[PDB]
Amino acid sequence: MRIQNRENLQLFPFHLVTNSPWPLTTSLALMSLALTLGLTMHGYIGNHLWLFLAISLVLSSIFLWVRDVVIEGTYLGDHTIAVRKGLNIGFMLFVLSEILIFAALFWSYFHSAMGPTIEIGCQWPPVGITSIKPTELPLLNTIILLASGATVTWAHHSILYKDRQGTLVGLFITTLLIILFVGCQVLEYTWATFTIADSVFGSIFYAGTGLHFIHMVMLIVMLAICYARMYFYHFTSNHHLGLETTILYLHVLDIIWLFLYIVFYWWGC
Amino acid sequence: EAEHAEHRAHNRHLSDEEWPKAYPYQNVRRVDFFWGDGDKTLFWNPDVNRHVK
Amino acid sequence: MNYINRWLFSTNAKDIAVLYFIFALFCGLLGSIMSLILRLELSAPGNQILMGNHQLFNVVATAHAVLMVFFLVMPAAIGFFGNYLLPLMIGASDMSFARLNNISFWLLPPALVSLLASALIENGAGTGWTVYPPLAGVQSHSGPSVDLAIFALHLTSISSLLGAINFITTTLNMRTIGMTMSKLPLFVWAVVFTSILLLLSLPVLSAGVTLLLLDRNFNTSFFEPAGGGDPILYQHLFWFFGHPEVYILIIPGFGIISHIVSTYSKKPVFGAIGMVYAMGSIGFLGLLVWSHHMYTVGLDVDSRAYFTSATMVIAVPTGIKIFSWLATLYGGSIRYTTPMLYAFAFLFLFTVGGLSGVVLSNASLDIAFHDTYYVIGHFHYVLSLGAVFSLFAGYYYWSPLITGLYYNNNLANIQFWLLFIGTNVTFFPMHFLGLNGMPRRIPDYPDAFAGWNAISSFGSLISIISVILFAYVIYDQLVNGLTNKQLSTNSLFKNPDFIESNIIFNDNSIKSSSIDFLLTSPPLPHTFNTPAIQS
Amino acid sequence: DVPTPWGIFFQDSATPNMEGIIELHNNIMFYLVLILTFVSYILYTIIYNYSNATIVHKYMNHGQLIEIVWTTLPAVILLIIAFPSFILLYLCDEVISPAMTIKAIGLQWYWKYEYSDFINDDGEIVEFESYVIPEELLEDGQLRLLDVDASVVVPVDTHIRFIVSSADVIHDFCVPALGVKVDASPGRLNQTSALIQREGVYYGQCSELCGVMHSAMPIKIEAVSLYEFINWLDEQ
Amino acid sequence: DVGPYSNLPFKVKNRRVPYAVPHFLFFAIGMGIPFFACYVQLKRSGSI
Amino acid sequence: TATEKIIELQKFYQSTNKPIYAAHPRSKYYLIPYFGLLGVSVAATLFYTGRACFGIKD
Amino acid sequence: ELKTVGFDARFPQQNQTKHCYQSYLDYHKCITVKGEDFAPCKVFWKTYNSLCPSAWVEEWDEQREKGIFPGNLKV
Amino acid sequence: QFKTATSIAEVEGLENLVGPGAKTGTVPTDLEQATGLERYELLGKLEGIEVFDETPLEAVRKGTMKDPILIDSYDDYRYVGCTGVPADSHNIEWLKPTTEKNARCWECGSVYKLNFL
Ligand code: HEA
Ligand code: HEA
Ligand code: CUA
Ligand SMILES: [Cu+2]
Ligand SMILES: [Zn+2]
Repeated sequence: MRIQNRENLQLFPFHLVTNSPWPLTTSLALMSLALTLGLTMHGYIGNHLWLFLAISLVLSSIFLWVRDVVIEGTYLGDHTIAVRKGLNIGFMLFVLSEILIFAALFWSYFHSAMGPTIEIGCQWPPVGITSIKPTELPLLNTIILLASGATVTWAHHSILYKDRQGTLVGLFITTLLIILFVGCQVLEYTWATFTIADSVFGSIFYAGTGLHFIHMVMLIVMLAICYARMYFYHFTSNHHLGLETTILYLHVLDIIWLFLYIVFYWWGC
Repeated sequence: EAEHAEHRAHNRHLSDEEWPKAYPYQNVRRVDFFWGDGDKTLFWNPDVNRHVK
Repeated sequence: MNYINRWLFSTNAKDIAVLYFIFALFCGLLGSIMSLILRLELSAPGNQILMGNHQLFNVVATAHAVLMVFFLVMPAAIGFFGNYLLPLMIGASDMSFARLNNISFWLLPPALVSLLASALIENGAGTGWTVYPPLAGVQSHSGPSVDLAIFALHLTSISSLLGAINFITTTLNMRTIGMTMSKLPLFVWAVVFTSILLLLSLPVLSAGVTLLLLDRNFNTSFFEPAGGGDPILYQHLFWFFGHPEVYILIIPGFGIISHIVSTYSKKPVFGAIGMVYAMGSIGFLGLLVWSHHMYTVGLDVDSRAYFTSATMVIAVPTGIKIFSWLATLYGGSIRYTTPMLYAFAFLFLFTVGGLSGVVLSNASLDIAFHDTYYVIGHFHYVLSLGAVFSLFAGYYYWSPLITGLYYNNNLANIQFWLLFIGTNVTFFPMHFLGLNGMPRRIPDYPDAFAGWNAISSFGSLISIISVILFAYVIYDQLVNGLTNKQLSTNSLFKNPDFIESNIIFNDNSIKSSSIDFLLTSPPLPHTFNTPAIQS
Repeated sequence: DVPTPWGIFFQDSATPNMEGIIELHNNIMFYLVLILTFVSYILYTIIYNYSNATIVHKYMNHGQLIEIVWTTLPAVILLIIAFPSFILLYLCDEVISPAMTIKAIGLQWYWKYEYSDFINDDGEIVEFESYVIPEELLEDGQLRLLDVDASVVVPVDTHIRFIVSSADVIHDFCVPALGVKVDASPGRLNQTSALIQREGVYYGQCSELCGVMHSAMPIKIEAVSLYEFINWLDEQ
Repeated sequence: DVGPYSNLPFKVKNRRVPYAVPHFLFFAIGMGIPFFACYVQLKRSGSI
Repeated sequence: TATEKIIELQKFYQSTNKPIYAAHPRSKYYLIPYFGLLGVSVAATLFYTGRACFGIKD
Repeated sequence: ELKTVGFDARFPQQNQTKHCYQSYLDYHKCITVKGEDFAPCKVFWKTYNSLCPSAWVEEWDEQREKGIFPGNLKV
Repeated sequence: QFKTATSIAEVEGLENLVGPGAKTGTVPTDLEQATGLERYELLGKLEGIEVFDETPLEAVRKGTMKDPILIDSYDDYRYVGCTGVPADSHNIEWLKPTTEKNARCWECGSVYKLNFL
């Protein structure tokens, strides 16, 4: 603190955010989304182009937050060692919360799998519902996920050895190795024999493997913004926190898929 | 799954009296869906799935 | 434009707490008028004010539950006292994620609109606070009422999760130079231990509510027994949220009482490490018990015996806190100012309302008390007389420091005695009505239950007068409040000692154990430029 | 039995299970009264002695013996409470030979009683539906919102097993004197057992919320002798 | 401008309309909304 | 000039005298449609929640 | 002289929803074989007429007569 | 925006901390791309100078009015928490020294003076 011209710079390593308008606009978009989804499902509106505006405005509101998160870190230069630790602790406490939604859905499976009622004749997958064979396309998705978990390790170990062509190629291969998962799993939802309304079995199978679908669109977006921000020279060899959060998010989804494949697809009796 | 793509092209001109029998709990329509007709979900191909009245 | 960038587009943590207070006052007024509507109908046998409508009685009870579990106690105890005091106690400038604080405020006014619009488009939402599956389907409530009411429990959940992650992330790496995590004050530990339960409880509620929505409108049959489901599953997926929730309402109260007991009785708290370990034990043993709300659903005989054993164990850590408060108040000098009156009225009534919980914990005795007014009398002695009293004590403690304007002492004492008398008249004959056999959620009752219902309708009119007097106390605080510091010596934070002279006391006035009462009293916008030092 | 106007305490018992409930409650209230009196006396001593005092003992803040005494002494109370609670939970039930079965199905806003035995070769099972008598059609002396048109008639000194279910929503069978409170959920059967020691009338009300007509759904049980039960069963 | 009437969103002194009217109307609306809701849902269901 | 405009835009976002979200000469294209369509999305859910309290359906 | 079902220790719990279904299935299994007038298959008849509500039996009989019944009646 | 620093002796503000640029086809180093309060820590830690101190209070000697403990600050006030000369005897008592008055700690008695830098 006894450096000579110390008064001209901030005396504590924490970020004082400037005034931003986006919290109000996110809430005003969620107001419209909640009321429009509550109303269109019981009449009262009819036209289905207000719900789509509500979802589009929500997603643009998150994108407009993340712009001001990027400019405050690569241009203004206010991300010290403490603020990075705070961001890492923060992201870990959202990954932990997004795991515990799947715990309730797994417990909604074992409360019916072990002990089925009398209305269904006591049997899993019940009579008249042909399940999905796990020696078909649900193998291809698993091997594509295990390969995508291996390709990003070649991308995080090429930004530390200062090789640029070798970070762009790996991220490109991973981005095409998550689009194929969505394309395969939308083909496994059009060639099925049972819907969301055909049992308690068809209702919990499309509600634990449908949240995963929404969670893996987010990796395609987060990897596009990690390829595009590396192409335009924003990443240094020691200060990159966009890659570290996308790597921790991918591996949790791989481990979750390896528990959605032994409990949902293989174990039926 | 291309040998199974020729056992599903013939399950469309089957009549309503040759489709597999429908149990209870089988097609729960107790609230009509708000998109289009009320007897169709998001993903719905007629070649594999049908709702016999 | 300067109005917008400072009270609508905000970053400062202390300027959102005042908005939380203004919201909580409104949402605690609405529910209290809704409770006065209920208690003026349950007065004498017949159909008195609501002419024949048993709807618009259950709607009023549901909206009185939601507006004061979710919209009064949590915004006051998390927004007004957590956002304001925790950075000043730990010594930080602002919170770690300020824009998340702003969104955690602004998600609540869209949650009020949907709940108020869940009682005008239709018959309404008379499902009770616990929105049980086979009643809240499309055969009894067929309309946009239950759907818009379970969308008001999503936005509050998002706000609470985003606030809890901010509270945990701030206290880990934004402390001053000489504080380890064993020299923290007790209020910071209370906020941390409620913020961990907010992480570990809310996904289960969100999952259960969303599956109820999918059962109502996308014909999925999770909880319908004609397709292979059970309603009882929802009860599990509700009550795993339910019992953490009722400690979330009470743990931030406890620490507040400790500060008052440490201040106006001039002694440090007896065994602080025992107190933080007791709060940790209470927080951990609120997750391993949830099924004591469901003893009559048809469980096993070896499962009731576990949940009677795991429920009575929670009496052991709470007794440590109560007896440590007595040991703190024992030796020292006590001056009876208006925070310590509410402090003294909290150590007796929480004990009375909590000793009834041991009677209800047994599975053999719950056969006589389930869905009966004994439960209502049990949890009103702890909610209305344990949490609201802590909120009033915290307001009368910290409002001269935050605002800079003092208040009349006499009117505050009259308000306290009116609350005490009216609330003790209201909720005590509910025990007698419960022991004689009056069920819950009924507008009309047999003629034998008349007389006590005449007495419990009298205390509510006493309590509303106390609320109006509280409004006049706030008005007398804001206008001419600079001249209300020489009327009484209550304005002094600590009294002169026996040997300490007055001339010495006027030079050295404030003696404290936290950073709070040494600030200038309007707190500055940027309150720490150079860091604070602790040895 | 019937509720009394200015009631303070329980209704009178006709079943051993309710007497066990009353005895266990009166056992717990002893220790709770002891704890409340101890706390109230300590606050009285604090108010009477140490109010506006010159001397502050500001160094008595540790404790080592006294923190064990308020940790082990509540535990012994919990063990003494937990012994008869477990004995009452396990012991008093249908251990040997129930002698009748009555199915009490809960519809929307009335009750349906089937006496499942006494079956003819063609299925001539005795059955009735119990409704509430409205206020306009009451006769002189009947109890409002508790008196029905058909009542469940059972013998005395006979184990009776009630099997409770429902057809629409979640209900709750209650007769307070007999110690019976079990749910009625729409996809499963639940069972309770009752033994009645004296004749009389026993009144009850539903508990779990069901809609608009929650307050008009009573339960009425008469306990006749065996000869009157045989003469009643040959008329219905 | 830091002082005892600077952290509040509403102006209290030196004001055209006196503060009693905005203080009273806040509580009047707060204790008048849930009677309006009961009036609307009573009049929509036949009873007076 | 080259792809390292990083050493050029860091002398612009510092010393700007405008807020960060409206400093570049491109933020018009993002901020005009967003605030334009938000005032229609909010003004449509305050017309259909007041029309619906009066019982009118579509 | 007022005789009903005893204890049946394979189902000792408070939920008797499996005793009904098992008695119904066992009666129809022992009436598919061994004729319709045979003596131990009236123990099962009195067993499921003493616990099951009547509407469940009517729905199960209609579901059996339409061919549409989830069960293990085929031995 | 101006001349770039090489050591923290030539840093008179945020106007001397932009730096040179990276080259086309190279993953950039933190000495070629950093602007704000991040580069100031970087130029401190490659010499041995800790810009943001985390050293607690002096707990060696007491405080006399003739010889007081000097607390250094860039403001007219700084919050000082006393907890004893053997560093955990005294409880936590907070004090505010000012350039016009010295705090004196009502239990143990140490005097604190403010040094304005
Ligand atoms: C307000 C928060 C709150 C608090 C603090 C508690 C406290 C407790 N509650 Fe909970 N409870 C609720 C929230 C809360 N509860 C609510 C809202 C309901 C109503 C349910 C609804 O309808 O949704 C409810 C109802 C309820 C029931 C009844 C459920 C039913 O209707 O059947 C039960 C029974 O097991 C129970 C358990 C307990 C127990 C054992 C405690 C104990 O923690 C009480 C502990 C207090 C003490 C024991 C004082 C300590 C003093 C000592 C000196 C110790 C002495 C030692 C001995 C007594 C041995 N609660
Ligand atoms: C949040 C806790 C809470 C509070 C505060 C209250 C307040 C009151 N409650 Fe209780 N009550 C519940 C918990 C609570 N209640 C719950 C959860 C239910 C729903 C049960 C169900 O749905 O099954 C219920 C329902 C309920 C009913 C309906 C019972 C039913 O229908 O079965 C009744 C009727 O007698 C009743 C009684 C009262 C009364 C007379 C008050 C009065 O005290 C009201 C007067 C209010 C005040 C005395 C406090 C005013 C507060 C402020 C203005 C202070 C603001 C704070 C700051 C300034 C920091 N309550
Ligand atoms: Cu019917 Cu309750
Ligand atoms: Cu509980
Ligand atoms: Zn000291």
